[PDB]
Formats: sequence, structure tokens, C-alpha cells
Amino acid sequence: DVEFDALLGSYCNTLSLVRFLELGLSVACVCTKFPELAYMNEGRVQFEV
Amino acid sequence: DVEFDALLGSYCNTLSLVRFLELGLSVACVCTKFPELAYMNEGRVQFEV
Repeated sequence: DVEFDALLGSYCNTLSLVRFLELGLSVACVCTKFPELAYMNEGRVQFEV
Repeated sequence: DVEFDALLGSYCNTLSLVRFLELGLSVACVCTKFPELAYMNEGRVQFEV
């Protein structure tokens, strides 16, 4: 007598790394980096009209 | 503990560019200027038909 079980293949996903600038919704904002935001207390921007 | 008082980039400059000749409503005009006018009482225009 000869018997055996088997494994056939092993399949995975690939998580798509998505840079935000790959989108063109980033036209709608000017996205600039603070290295520090949590220590700031005053968040006012001057507008000249 | 760090305290910050930050004013950000004053990203608002409203520009107004005006020229009456860039408007083509000056087709409907005869624009001449007196370099000094207001001394004059009554200018008149003669039509002969």
C-alpha cells in the first residue's frame, strides 16, 4: 500500500505601496512637511486682501 | 516642555490688473484726454447736416 497527501502552491497578495502624490487629488492641496507641529500653539496665517 | 508662537507663510497676495484698452468696450468709445480740463466752462460740438 502507498498513500500520500500533498500541498499544491502557496499564493499571496501584494500590498500596493501608495505614495500620496501618485494621486492627482494632491493638486487640491499644497502638502508641506513640519518636522514639528505638536509643540506649536499658535496656528494663525495672515491673509492680505 | 517647549512653547512656540508661529506665524506661517502669508500666502495671500490679491492682484488686480486693469486697462481700459484691453477691454474691447473702447471700441464703443472715442477716448481723448485733456491734460488740464476743469478750467473750461462749456465746450460744444458743431454738427452740420
